[PDB]
Amino acid sequence: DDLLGDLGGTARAERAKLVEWLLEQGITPDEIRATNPPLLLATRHLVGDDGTYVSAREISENYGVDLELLQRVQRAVGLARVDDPDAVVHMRADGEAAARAQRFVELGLNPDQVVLVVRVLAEGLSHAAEAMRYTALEAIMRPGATELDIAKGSQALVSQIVPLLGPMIQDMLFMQLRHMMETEAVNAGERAAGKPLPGARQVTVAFADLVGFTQLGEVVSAEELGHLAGRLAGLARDLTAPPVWFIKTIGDAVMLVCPDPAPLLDTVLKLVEVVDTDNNFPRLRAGVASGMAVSRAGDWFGSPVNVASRVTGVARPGAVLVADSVREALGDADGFQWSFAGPRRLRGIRGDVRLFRVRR
Amino acid sequence: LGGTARAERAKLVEWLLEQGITPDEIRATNPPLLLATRHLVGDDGTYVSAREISENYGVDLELLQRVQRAVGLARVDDPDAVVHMRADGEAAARAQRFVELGLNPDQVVLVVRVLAEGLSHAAEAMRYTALEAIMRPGATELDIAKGSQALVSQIVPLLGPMIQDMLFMQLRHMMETEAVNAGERAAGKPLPGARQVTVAFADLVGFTQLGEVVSAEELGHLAGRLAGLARDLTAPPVWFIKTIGDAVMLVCPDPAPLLDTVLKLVEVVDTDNNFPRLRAGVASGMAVSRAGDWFGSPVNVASRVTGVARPGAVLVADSVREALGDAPEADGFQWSFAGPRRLRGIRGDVRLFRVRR
Ligand SMILES: [Ca+2]
Ligand SMILES: [Ca+2]
Ligand SMILES: [Ca+2]
Ligand SMILES: [Ca+2]
Repeated sequence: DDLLGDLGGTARAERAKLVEWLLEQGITPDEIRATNPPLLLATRHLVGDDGTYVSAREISENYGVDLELLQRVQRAVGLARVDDPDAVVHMRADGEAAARAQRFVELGLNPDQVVLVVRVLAEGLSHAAEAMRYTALEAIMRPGATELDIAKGSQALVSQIVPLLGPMIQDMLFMQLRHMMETEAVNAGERAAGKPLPGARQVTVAFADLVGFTQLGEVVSAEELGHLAGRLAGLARDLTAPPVWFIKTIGDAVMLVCPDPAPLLDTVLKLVEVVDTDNNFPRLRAGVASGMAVSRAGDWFGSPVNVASRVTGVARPGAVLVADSVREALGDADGFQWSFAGPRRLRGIRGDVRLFRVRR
Repeated sequence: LGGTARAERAKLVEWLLEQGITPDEIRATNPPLLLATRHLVGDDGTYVSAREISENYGVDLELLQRVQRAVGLARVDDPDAVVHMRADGEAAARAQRFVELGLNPDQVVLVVRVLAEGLSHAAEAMRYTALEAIMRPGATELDIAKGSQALVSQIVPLLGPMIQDMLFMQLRHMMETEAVNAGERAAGKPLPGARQVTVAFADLVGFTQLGEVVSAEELGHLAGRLAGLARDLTAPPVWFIKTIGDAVMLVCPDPAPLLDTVLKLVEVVDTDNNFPRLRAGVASGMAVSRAGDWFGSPVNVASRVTGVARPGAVLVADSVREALGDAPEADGFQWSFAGPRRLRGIRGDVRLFRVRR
């Protein structure tokens, strides 16, 4: 009764039924009063929120971790900055989970490199968390849903989802670690032989990447790039015909590979053009490179992949830049026109790459 | 191979053999420094088609192929072709469980896409960390192989659990945000203990002034630098609340000093050109504090205002202008109408101004 606040009307009646449901599962009046509103009081347990708080000093003492590094991790993960180590502010679970990060430093990694990776993860996970919010809201916030409908629906859904997230995360991480190490193996294997690898094949490789701003100079947001990536893939798939291979969509970019450069430069140019004419998209840029590369599990690795990716990064919006390797590999009668973009030093590569801007 | 770059190989090959690597493996894949590592990251040399995965796991084939495409795996039109690694096929099969729980497939795919992207940037930053640990002065290939083996054996298993911990922290935050939001709706007004604050977010863009893309390693570094600058510049009564990836959050009882701090922060980032430009969004109103952080309407408005702010710009809600009170002692701010009139997830029309010194 005192657990209904200043509420009246539909809202007050909805709250009373929520409190009843909470009280009868064993949540105490004090807990309900301490949590305004108590809508997710039952649901938040499932993600580790027990309504308890901890000081940085207590975490340091109990878990035997460095206090200064703990605070550096706590802040890098996105927790509130607390300058007083004795102040009981942070949620207990947040403090305990930050403590687990010292292990990476005990096993010999620099505290600075650990912190950097945590920052990157935090950025990425903030985008993933937002998509997860929408997904969950669509399922729970049905029309007319009352506070009790929401409390119960969200509790039921979250209880089933939580056991699935751990395994999913590791699986997606591992997928990326495999790709990253396969890229690395092929790198060193190309540089030891100097020349081709076994299985290798002459390919022309292009990445076509959406730029992160509109023509007016606005920022194309992260959730909008998610939706546009799927639209870029549909489009690349429609314009892509043999002998052009549409390999994969990564981020807001598509990867195309071809034995021969002519039909590919052609497909990339067409692709940049229909994006330019569709006002839903920000502009597209593309980088192209030719050479010897090997394929594992349907993907392509090697120098032309490395070069194409870096050349895509330095291309201006609406522009198709190509390494000299691509124009040399063009043989006969073509109708592209070429401007010399100049020699350019690219980040992961050494031998200054000569670039050409390409147009119909 | 003959001499001193050969006794080098001797060391490696003998070790590789003792790591359970077979003679055939040692050449079916040339210079073999990382063979002993594949099994620890889920690669056992097995490969399965989309259809065989569909019936191994009893899942829908079309949805499976869609999730596989969304995560950034090679596109395979033929469902009977054996192309993907098994582990890659199986990870995609987990997606149907979320759908069977009542989640929209379109949105599951979308979650999967955004998470794959976030984790690819994480892996790139991990590549440099690993290369810094392993590649030490005078490193022979055996050194590099043993180094990789220890790293992947001891460190990699801690990564999944660490990323789940990071995600749960943010899911805890989210649930507080959604509770406070529902609380405001039900009451039709701010909640008990609510305080009058001005909130600002300052966000780095994904590109520098010339349109180039910031790498993942560079992103982590710059985010740390922004955190440092915000720390240097934020003094009482302004509070530096947190850094979430590449954005900082400032909160203050009074709008004038917060606004002065935000402007200064954007200015300074605009003098070093290694930084992408900074942009900021500001709102004023009532908010509740939990765990050092702030929750409520002005936090949600300022966040969405930052999202529509242009590079180099501080965009403020009308709420801030009213909070300054058209009798402000401290007001050497220039005001121009700007920005959109609508914001995603925020009820009515909204009035925005660009502020400069
Ligand atoms: Ca309890
Ligand atoms: Ca982009
Ligand atoms: Ca940003
Ligand atoms: Ca951000």
